[PDB]
Amino acid sequence: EELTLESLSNVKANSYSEWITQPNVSRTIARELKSFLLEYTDETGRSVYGARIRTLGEMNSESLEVNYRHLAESKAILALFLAKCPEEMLKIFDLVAMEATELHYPDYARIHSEIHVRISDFPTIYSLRELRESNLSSLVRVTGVVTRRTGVFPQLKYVKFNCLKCGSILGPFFQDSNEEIRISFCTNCKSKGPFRVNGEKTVYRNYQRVTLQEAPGTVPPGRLPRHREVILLADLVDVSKPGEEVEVTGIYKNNYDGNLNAKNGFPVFATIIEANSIKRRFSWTEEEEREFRKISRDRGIIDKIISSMAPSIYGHRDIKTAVACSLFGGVPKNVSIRGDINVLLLGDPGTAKSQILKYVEKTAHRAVFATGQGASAVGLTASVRKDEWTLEGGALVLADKGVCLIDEFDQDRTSIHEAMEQQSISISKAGIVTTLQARCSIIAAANPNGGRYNSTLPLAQNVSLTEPILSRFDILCVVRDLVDEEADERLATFVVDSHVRSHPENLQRQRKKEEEISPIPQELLMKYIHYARTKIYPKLHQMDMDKVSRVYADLRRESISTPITVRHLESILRIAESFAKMRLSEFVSSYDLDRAIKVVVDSFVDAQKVSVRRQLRRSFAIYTLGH
Amino acid sequence: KVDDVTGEKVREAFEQFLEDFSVQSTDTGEVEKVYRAQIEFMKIYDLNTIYIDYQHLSMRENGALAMAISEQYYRFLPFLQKGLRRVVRKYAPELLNTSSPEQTERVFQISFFNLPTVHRIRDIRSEKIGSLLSISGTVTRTSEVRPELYKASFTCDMCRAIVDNVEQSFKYTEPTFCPNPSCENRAFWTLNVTRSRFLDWQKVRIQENANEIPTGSMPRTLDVILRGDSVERAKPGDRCKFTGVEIVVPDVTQLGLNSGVTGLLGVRDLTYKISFLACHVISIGDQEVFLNSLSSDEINELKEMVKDEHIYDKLVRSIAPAVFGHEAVKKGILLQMLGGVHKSTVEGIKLRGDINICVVGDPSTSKSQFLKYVVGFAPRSVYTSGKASSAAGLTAAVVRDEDYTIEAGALMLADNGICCIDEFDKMDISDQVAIHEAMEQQTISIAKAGIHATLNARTSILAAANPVGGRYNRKLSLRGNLNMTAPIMSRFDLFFVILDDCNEKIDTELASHIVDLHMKRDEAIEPPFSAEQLRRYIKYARTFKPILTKEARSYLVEKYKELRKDDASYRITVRQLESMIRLSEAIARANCVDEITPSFIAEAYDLLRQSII
DNA sequence: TTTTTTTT
Ligand SMILES: Nc1ncnc2c1ncn2[C@@H]1O[C@H](COP(=O)(O)OP(=O)(O)O)[C@@H](O)[C@H]1O
Ligand SMILES: [Mg+2]
Ligand SMILES: [Zn+2]
Ligand SMILES: [Zn+2]
Repeated sequence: EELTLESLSNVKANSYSEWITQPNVSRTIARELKSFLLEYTDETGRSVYGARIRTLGEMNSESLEVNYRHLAESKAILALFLAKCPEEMLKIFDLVAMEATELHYPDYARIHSEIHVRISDFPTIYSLRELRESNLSSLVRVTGVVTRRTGVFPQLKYVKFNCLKCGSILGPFFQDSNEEIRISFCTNCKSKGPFRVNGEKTVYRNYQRVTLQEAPGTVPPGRLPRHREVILLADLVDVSKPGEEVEVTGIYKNNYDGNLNAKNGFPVFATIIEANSIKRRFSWTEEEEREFRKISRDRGIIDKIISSMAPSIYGHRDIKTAVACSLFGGVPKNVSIRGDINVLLLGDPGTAKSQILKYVEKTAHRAVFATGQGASAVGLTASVRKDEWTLEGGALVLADKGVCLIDEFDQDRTSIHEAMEQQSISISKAGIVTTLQARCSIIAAANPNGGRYNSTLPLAQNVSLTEPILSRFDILCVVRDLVDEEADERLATFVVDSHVRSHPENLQRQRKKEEEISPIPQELLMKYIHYARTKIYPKLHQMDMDKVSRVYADLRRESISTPITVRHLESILRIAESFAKMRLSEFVSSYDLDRAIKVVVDSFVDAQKVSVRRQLRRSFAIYTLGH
Repeated sequence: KVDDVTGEKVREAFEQFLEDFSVQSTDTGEVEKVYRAQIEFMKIYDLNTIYIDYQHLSMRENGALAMAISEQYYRFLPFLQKGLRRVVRKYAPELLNTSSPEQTERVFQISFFNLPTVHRIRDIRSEKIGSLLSISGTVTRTSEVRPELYKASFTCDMCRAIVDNVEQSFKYTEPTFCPNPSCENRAFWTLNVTRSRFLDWQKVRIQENANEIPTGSMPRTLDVILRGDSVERAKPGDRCKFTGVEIVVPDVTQLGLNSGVTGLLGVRDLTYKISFLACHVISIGDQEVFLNSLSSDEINELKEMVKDEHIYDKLVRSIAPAVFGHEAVKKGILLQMLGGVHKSTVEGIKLRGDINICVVGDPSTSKSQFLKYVVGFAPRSVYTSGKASSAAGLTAAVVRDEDYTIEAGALMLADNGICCIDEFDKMDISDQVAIHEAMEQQTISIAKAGIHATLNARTSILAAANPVGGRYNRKLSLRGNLNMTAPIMSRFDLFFVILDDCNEKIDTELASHIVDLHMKRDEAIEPPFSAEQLRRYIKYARTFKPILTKEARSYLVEKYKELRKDDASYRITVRQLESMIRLSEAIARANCVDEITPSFIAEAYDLLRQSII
């Protein structure tokens, strides 16, 4: 006999699981679950789970998305039961998924013999510290940043064995993913013995563990962050990468180990979470695609973007232009033409250069921020440690088409050398020669010669970077703490206004808060860069490139007059492409090239201030400013 | 079984002390049976532990029960718990059960509190083993809470006979003989995790206090153990008193899971390690919510010095009462302690509101006493000498404990509070750079050692250095008069440079002041306010959130222009304007005004101008 | 990793 859902309400069992394991109870639970899946629908009346099954089959995904609220909306009794005893109802609901999927996709078992239920929107949430033994053996929704990840190694999903004494075959016991089997007995002969695993009958599931550490902000001030390990199983394996904030939902399991016992001298059990559903806490959409396409216009769209670059920072319009061009970047032409735009941001200390770099960090879809002193050249490149024996990558490698914010300019220097020469990182650590293609943009900043900039002596003399390093930068930027009462007053007004607007006292008010300091909304802009880089691929204008050729020849003549390189030409081309991209132009126009010419000519002018600056100004007044 | 008639007598006396205590100060001597009332509250909230004052049980039954329990707490604990269950049945039978499926037995933790005395770590003696005592000290280390297996349950893997309610020793214990007489399984005890009940547990390490046995000795340390609600009950690195019993920890490895006792173990010996099992933990080290926390008289006093308008000057005077002179420097203390409004702009850029002060004085300027008062009077305050200090110990350290892990440094030890840095001049340049990046980021990231963790590291820094050559050459410039990386100079909010003066009158005054400081010792000093009063007012001000004013916006912009002109910029930058705004915030907090006042900006402008010298 | 004489 089967029971009613109201009958299920009467647990009438020693434990919630004890109630669930009841056979008729299991039947009722399965029937109700299938009823929910087929019946529960969005307010629209469409079976959200029906469409989910459709996609699941279509994508061949082996994990079925599930929203906790949906069951809480209907059959909430089962929601509570699952919360109390997640494992049992997870198994039952997985079988329900078997049945729901097969009816719509008969014989889907071929594609995936099994499926995995993925609960979502679990109401209760706890931090690692919040976790308590009461929480154990129940589902928990937790958040953090993954500290370390291990490679996805196979694990024995199902296991048969063979008693050495007789042991023809032993049952295909299901491995729990947390402990060994240790049957410690033989059915063929009633006794213990070496139970050799039966390679004939065994199922293997992808296995993985990643350590999770409490988010810094989540940590109470002064309190020490804590971390727990969460085992990732097949499908869920390799979802996120170390150093990434993530939220997960799994059973807070535990187990015994004499290791900790002796370590703490007490009978205490290690606690681990078996992730049932992972979630990482930007991407544009069709609405944003079409919106960008409209707003993409000749109406100072470049100028508007620049105005929205580091809006919290006053002036520095040239710097804003350079950083915008770096963000959008330029199309690479491999054979090996670099497409990245490496920009250095030399300035007097306290000139907000670090702040604009951080802005880019927030404004960058992918970027790596490091400190020349607080960042390791090994951490920039790679390192090797026992996993066992394994290597790890470096920050520069971690930058993959993503701007590499850096400043505070040894081993780091040569690492950059190899990086700038070719966007890849060679390494022979542990006698294993290999390379790591970074292929990423770079942003640099520093204090000239560790002191106030000196107009006298060229920009290179104002710094200590080797000339190769200087040249391989797509462009260089100089900032000087010159004093002007009018400019100082404007800066003071801007700063005080910034403090006032930012003061906590001052959500819907955000629209007035932005104060139109940025012509375009920041989010729309971020999606703008992402969409443009993904889709916009400027095409150079050969007919215009002839004028580019003669212009570069003129620049070479003037360099001989008092030092240009083909690298300068390539930088001009790259930044022209970036100009085209900022306005969603897949065809580079003469105006892109004009802006590129002006910018690169300025970056050349920064050389030799007191020496030649005036002469260069007179020579190039038409090339850079004339139009 | 063993009668332990004394044990059951203690059980009876204990239940009668829990139910018939019949004592309550509320409504004067009117008796409420405060333990029966605590049982009622227990039913209200359905907790596990029962808080029991030692003094209450002491006055109970002449304290003979207190004496007996305090000695043989270990022996009496099962009897006490059984009596507590009996009392629960008598009055809270619902709580008797854990309280849907069957609800198991509810464990009650008898956490005695308010002991007669606290014995120091070195006061610990084997004689006290198992006796209920209380220990004070700061928490040097702690552990993640983990589920100790209180009551164990095993299914007999040969007949399926299930065992339950098996108390575990230090080593993981298992059933020896199957309860089913028909079965004869002596092993193969698959632990029934579900049936078994696990209590929360946490190891905690503490060290001896400075004024405990400082005489020629290294501060002794103890490993106390938190259990039940006590777990996590206390924060790390804080002086607290832990009441509990002295527990002897045998080495499980010897148990099997100088020499030791044997011939039991059997042939194996056994070596022990004393420890402590805490039962109760007590720490001893919003604006309206803060007022609520205050007492009525405390609130009145708060209002009293709030009404005072000289309050600002009197507070500055109270600062470093022992220290004489250097009133602007004391003002700097007060302002830094008050801090400033930290804010993250709409773009998200975090704007620090904290103030990091620097001091450059010749030797004997009492800057040492200055920092001593600061840290002593400042919560979340860490003091260190730059000459002798390690970066990791100052910011954060990586250690391996079963396994790579992290150890907080000074910045962590005082994040979100004072960070005193003595002998800064002597401090390592690379370590100075580590701090520079850390403080500027208001963040510390442990990228090395494989791990890439990061911590808030937000705090205020009171740098204390001496001028190069032990004397500040006024001909030279601050940048150059002292060895320190200029960019870190940029982000030091203040620079109190202390010079010597041959003013005979001042010399006489200071000499008399010091000689009185020795003659009358404590009587010599007399600050306007008590340090506790000062802290209460300071926290109240912290509750305030200064807001900038139109007149204040103006006054600020002209004053910054004037400063730029004055340097006309080696020491004047946008950082200086930021510090100006922060100083305005601090002044308003001292004024306890939610808004900024051009007078406040004038004060800050004078402060920075003097700092420029 | 951190601390550490000692030599290179
Ligand atoms: N154009 C500007 N607009 C706004 N603030 C500025 C500007 N230039 C400098 N600053 C201020 O200078 C301060 C220090 O800048 P920072 O990023 O530390 O420069 P650096 O990287 O050289 O140390 C910042 O807080 C910033 O507010
Ligand atoms: Mg900076
Ligand atoms: Zn066999
Ligand atoms: Zn048995």
